[PDB]
Amino acid sequence: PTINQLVRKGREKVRKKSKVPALKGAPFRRGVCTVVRTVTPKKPNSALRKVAKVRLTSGYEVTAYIPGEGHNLQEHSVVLIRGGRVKDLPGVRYHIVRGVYDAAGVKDRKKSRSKYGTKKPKEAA
Amino acid sequence: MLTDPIADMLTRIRNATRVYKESTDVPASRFKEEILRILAREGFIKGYERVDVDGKPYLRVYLKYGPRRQGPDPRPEQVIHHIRRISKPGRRVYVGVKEIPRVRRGLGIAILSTSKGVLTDREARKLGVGGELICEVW
RNA sequence: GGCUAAUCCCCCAUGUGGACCCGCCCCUUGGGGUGUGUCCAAAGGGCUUUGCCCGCUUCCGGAUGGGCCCGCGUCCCAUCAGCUAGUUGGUGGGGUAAUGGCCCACCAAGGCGACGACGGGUAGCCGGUCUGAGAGGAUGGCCGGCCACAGGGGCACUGAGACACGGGCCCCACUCCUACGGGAGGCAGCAGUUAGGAAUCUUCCGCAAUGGGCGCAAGCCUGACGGAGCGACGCCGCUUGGAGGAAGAAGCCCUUCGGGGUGUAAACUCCUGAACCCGGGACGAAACCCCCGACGAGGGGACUGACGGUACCGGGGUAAUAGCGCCGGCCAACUCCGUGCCAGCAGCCGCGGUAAUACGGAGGGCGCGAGCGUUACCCGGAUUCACUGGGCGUAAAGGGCGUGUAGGCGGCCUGGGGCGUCCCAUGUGAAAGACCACGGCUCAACCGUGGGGGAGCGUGGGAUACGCUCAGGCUAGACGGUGGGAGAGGGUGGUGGAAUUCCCGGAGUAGCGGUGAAAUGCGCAGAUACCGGGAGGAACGCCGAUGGCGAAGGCAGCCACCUGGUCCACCCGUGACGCUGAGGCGCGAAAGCGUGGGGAGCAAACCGGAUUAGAUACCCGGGUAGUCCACGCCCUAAACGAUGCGCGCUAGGUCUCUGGGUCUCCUGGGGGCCGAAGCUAACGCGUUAAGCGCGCCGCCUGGGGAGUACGGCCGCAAGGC
RNA sequence: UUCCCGGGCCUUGUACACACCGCCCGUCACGCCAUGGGAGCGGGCUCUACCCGAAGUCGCCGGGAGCCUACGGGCAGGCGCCGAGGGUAGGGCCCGUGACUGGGGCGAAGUCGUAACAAGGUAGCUGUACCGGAAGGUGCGGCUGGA
RNA sequence: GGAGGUAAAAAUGGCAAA
Ligand SMILES: NC[C@@H]1O[C@H](O[C@H]2[C@@H](O)[C@H](O[C@@H]3[C@@H](O)[C@H](N)C[C@H](N)[C@H]3O[C@H]3O[C@H](CO)[C@@H](O)[C@H](O)[C@H]3N)O[C@@H]2CO)[C@H](N)[C@@H](O)[C@@H]1O
Ligand SMILES: [Mg+2]
Ligand SMILES: [Mg+2]
Ligand SMILES: [Mg+2]
Ligand SMILES: [Mg+2]
Ligand SMILES: [Mg+2]
Ligand SMILES: [Mg+2]
Ligand SMILES: [Mg+2]
Ligand SMILES: [Mg+2]
Ligand SMILES: [Mg+2]
Ligand SMILES: [Mg+2]
Ligand SMILES: [Mg+2]
Ligand SMILES: [Mg+2]
Ligand SMILES: [Mg+2]
Ligand SMILES: [Mg+2]
Ligand SMILES: [Mg+2]
Ligand SMILES: [Mg+2]
Ligand SMILES: [Mg+2]
Ligand SMILES: [Mg+2]
Ligand SMILES: [Mg+2]
Ligand SMILES: [Mg+2]
Ligand SMILES: [Mg+2]
Ligand SMILES: [Mg+2]
Ligand SMILES: [Mg+2]
Ligand SMILES: [Mg+2]
Ligand SMILES: [Mg+2]
Ligand SMILES: [Mg+2]
Ligand SMILES: [Mg+2]
Ligand SMILES: [Mg+2]
Ligand SMILES: [Mg+2]
Ligand SMILES: [Mg+2]
Ligand SMILES: [Mg+2]
Ligand SMILES: [Mg+2]
Ligand SMILES: [Mg+2]
Ligand SMILES: [Mg+2]
Ligand SMILES: [Mg+2]
Ligand SMILES: [Mg+2]
Ligand SMILES: [Mg+2]
Ligand SMILES: [Mg+2]
Ligand SMILES: [Mg+2]
Ligand SMILES: [Mg+2]
Ligand SMILES: [Mg+2]
Ligand SMILES: [Mg+2]
Ligand SMILES: [Mg+2]
Ligand SMILES: [Mg+2]
Ligand SMILES: [Mg+2]
Ligand SMILES: [Mg+2]
Ligand SMILES: [Mg+2]
Ligand SMILES: [Mg+2]
Ligand SMILES: [Mg+2]
Ligand SMILES: [Mg+2]
Ligand SMILES: [Mg+2]
Ligand SMILES: [Mg+2]
Ligand SMILES: [Mg+2]
Ligand SMILES: [Mg+2]
Ligand SMILES: [Mg+2]
Ligand SMILES: [Mg+2]
Ligand SMILES: [Mg+2]
Ligand SMILES: [Mg+2]
Repeated sequence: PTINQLVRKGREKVRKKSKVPALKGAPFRRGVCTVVRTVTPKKPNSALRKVAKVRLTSGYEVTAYIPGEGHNLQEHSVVLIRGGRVKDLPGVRYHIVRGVYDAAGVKDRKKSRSKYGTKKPKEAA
Repeated sequence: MLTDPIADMLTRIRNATRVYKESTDVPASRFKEEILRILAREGFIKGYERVDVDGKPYLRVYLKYGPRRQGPDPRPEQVIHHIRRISKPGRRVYVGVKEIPRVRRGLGIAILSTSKGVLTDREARKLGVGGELICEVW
């Protein structure tokens, strides 16, 4: 546009929107599960992904993904929301930190145990 | 209506160099006459003269171009590779002696009107004045 | 109730001086001086004592700190467009150290706002910090400057200064003590408790230092501070050895089984030596104090350390923690096994459905290392808000079109000012940080010293090319005159013929319409086809075109009236009068709405007949609004050249419309085609640019949701913006 | 050589490219979620008018009534204006909720049709109006993004 | 010889993937 049009109107800042409404953008958020289940993903894939409706401290109720293989989550389980969505599950935008307050780590995990919360096993080595 | 008579001159020059014309006609102005005085000393033209067209004074700016290259596309290289107005009437550009640009690492010229007259970048830093940055030619 | 002392309170005096009224003078907003009148002062204490010291009083001056005012700058929402009663201004008062509607009476009716008032959301601001090539974007944590607060809210008192965190009063909420009647309290100080939360410390030591308060001093107080303690929270420094070591053990992994990999890794051999143990042991400390000199200058002596026996120095002396991410591409690092669209991975594209370098494990590899990954946020990449530095024919995007307010911009010459702009000098731009050198901790992080500068703004002086302004002038822009030209430009009024349908008369008969094939339908009640006559509405064949006109929508028989735009010539006048144009205003196809008229043909909806699996459609036969007229509304479009307007420049060739000429041909305007250069992503554009420029306006910022919902305006509604 | 099937070349159209045994549109059934409307309900903030109104400054009295150290004065006390807030009454914006409802987005293999892309078998799109289970058909005018 | 311009037929193809 012209210079005079830019003195009058100006330039609009983009001001990006959040993809994580965790109420003040905290890194984590404690929440209790309400309904834990399995759903079906989008069209290119097909499996039974474990999901969980979590009643967080902020008053809302959001679906959360359980990572790894196997868990110990129930109707009265306390979890910790991490963030990050699942591409194949529409409606799932958060993740559950394993290894905290009620969600035990992936049993018999050996490689990437920083994620999925599993301690260092000690077999004389 | 000629909102800017200076850019019409520089565009008449630019339009006459792409067709390799001998000369072109720009209207008369004592300020454009001083701008063309700088284009002649630095070597972008041959000169001008206060001609008269139907009782109206114009300026026959004689052009100048490079050697006739061989091979494909035999048109010669331009002596004016680039010319454009900076301080347009919509946005007047005013500069000082510290903020003078290095037009093509000194291989170009920066004409700018000062209180000491129509000078250029190398003459502005020598006298120490600066002013309205008119145009860049290279 | 009663004594009682002072640096407590008061009265009288003295008045250098000061305050106030009035007059005069200088200046010139209440600054300074002067004269008359009036008013105002005050404290004592200690010693080597009729001599100093600490204090007191009044006035002037310095230095510091602060009050008020002004210029400029300071987030988003216009789906917030009007706001204003102490509101705006004056007069006189009150109040304050001091102006002011700060407050009060009276008068005048003003003040602010698209340069965004008012309102709504959010936020303490800065020096700086983070990023970035830069411009900018984001931020205000530690430190420093200013502010605002002290459970929420109001208020004053004392005082140089407070509307006062650890002072007072009152109201509310809450906690606590009660003899129940009326009392106590305010950790957003230092620690600490609880709550909330993903998450954030020790109820530590000391006034040794520096700083603050009091005091002549001695000294007292300081959770200010100096330090210690917790936490990989960040950065920096360091350790888990080092040199040897077999053509190369065991174990494990792969194997085309011949071998290769881990792997000079290990064991082993030398060597040094974290930790640890012993002894010593700080800098930070020198003043205040005392003595000589006069308790001055100068000189001399002594006291004092939390950290801390700590860093550190010397001697001795042990082989002494390694972990995390990744290995499809981006992206550095590959093989075996399991699993079989299961379990699962995932930042993007995407892997997995029997042999997966993408899941899980193992081997091996890569990357970093007391760290490594993840999640959230900021900048970057993002030149995807483009000032540097983007765009709109077809990808997102030119307003349907004009006229025009403000605004932005504006031709040639010569003068005056010097506002923009430019230079020089000066002042400011605190420190810290950052940057460059040199130092101090054994380096670095950290810290000290010095140096260097931005911009911005105030003052003085200069320059006058460009922008602005004032004045004079000029004609190339623009407008006007004179004479003519073409056109479906617009409105009104009248009018011509062909044809369709209907009615009437004559004539005449067994079928007519209709499909792409047939029915419905019409017709012996006399149809179709033919002649004559009449009514009525609508549209104007040939001319007619790839044509003309208008800003667009759009405009076609003919006549006349009213009327607009435009073109050429003559070069006569005005003389820069210009271009664009947010808002507004007006026009705006078709369909649609209201009110009345009209209704021949056509024809949404509707009903038949066919087709069809079905037909709410395509085809056929009927047919109502509508189409048409008058006025008022509606305001849309593939309102398209999907190209806003104005001016200047840049090769031509050819067809056509319309003027002018000394009319072979030239030149002005307009409608087409092909194409120099050039542009473009390509198609294509190309003097009627999508080229090269400049001015102004509208618009764009991934798709769906959506031109939707809410709010606002408009409308009779439909619906529009 | 008109017509069925297959093939060759040229050209044209394409939304097809695991390529017409292609693609693709809407209604319906199911599930998840977000949003609008909705008899209304609950909450925050804010505004206008009024009633009462502590502390306290200031203004008047200071007397049929006190205290006083210099008394045509002071203090106590009393009155009035202002006043934190409380109360009542009507509004304004915003947030949350609500039986039910409208359309929407998403979710591998459900039903019904064949609208579009090839003259897509009725050239398509488009503005408006009417109708129809639905994509959609028809009317009037327009467009070339068609012959 | 330049405009005008010649349909009677007919629905569909489960999902994802070199
Ligand atoms: N997606 C946009 C919207 O989709 C609408 O379509 C929606 C429905 O019409 C459509 O339903 C389709 C159906 O058309 C088709 N005939 C069968 C198909 N199985 C259905 O599919 C749907 O349902 C199944 C479960 O039943 C879901 O797993 C699947 O994800 C979903 N697409 O699924 C769509 C939503 O996924 C319309 N096309 C239109 O309004 C609009 O374009
Ligand atoms: Mg005197
Ligand atoms: Mg006296
Ligand atoms: Mg705040
Ligand atoms: Mg950049
Ligand atoms: Mg508190
Ligand atoms: Mg006082
Ligand atoms: Mg205090
Ligand atoms: Mg306190
Ligand atoms: Mg907690
Ligand atoms: Mg101290
Ligand atoms: Mg001290
Ligand atoms: Mg081995
Ligand atoms: Mg010492
Ligand atoms: Mg690689
Ligand atoms: Mg396998
Ligand atoms: Mg991977
Ligand atoms: Mg693997
Ligand atoms: Mg950027
Ligand atoms: Mg980014
Ligand atoms: Mg830009
Ligand atoms: Mg772009
Ligand atoms: Mg487009
Ligand atoms: Mg104007
Ligand atoms: Mg000018
Ligand atoms: Mg000036
Ligand atoms: Mg500084
Ligand atoms: Mg420094
Ligand atoms: Mg003349
Ligand atoms: Mg003039
Ligand atoms: Mg105009
Ligand atoms: Mg209309
Ligand atoms: Mg109409
Ligand atoms: Mg009508
Ligand atoms: Mg009526
Ligand atoms: Mg009919
Ligand atoms: Mg059929
Ligand atoms: Mg019909
Ligand atoms: Mg068109
Ligand atoms: Mg325009
Ligand atoms: Mg247009
Ligand atoms: Mg032409
Ligand atoms: Mg062409
Ligand atoms: Mg609409
Ligand atoms: Mg052949
Ligand atoms: Mg073909
Ligand atoms: Mg609702
Ligand atoms: Mg008296
Ligand atoms: Mg509600
Ligand atoms: Mg709903
Ligand atoms: Mg079809
Ligand atoms: Mg069709
Ligand atoms: Mg169709
Ligand atoms: Mg239509
Ligand atoms: Mg129909
Ligand atoms: Mg079907
Ligand atoms: Mg098919
Ligand atoms: Mg299929
Ligand atoms: Mg699949």
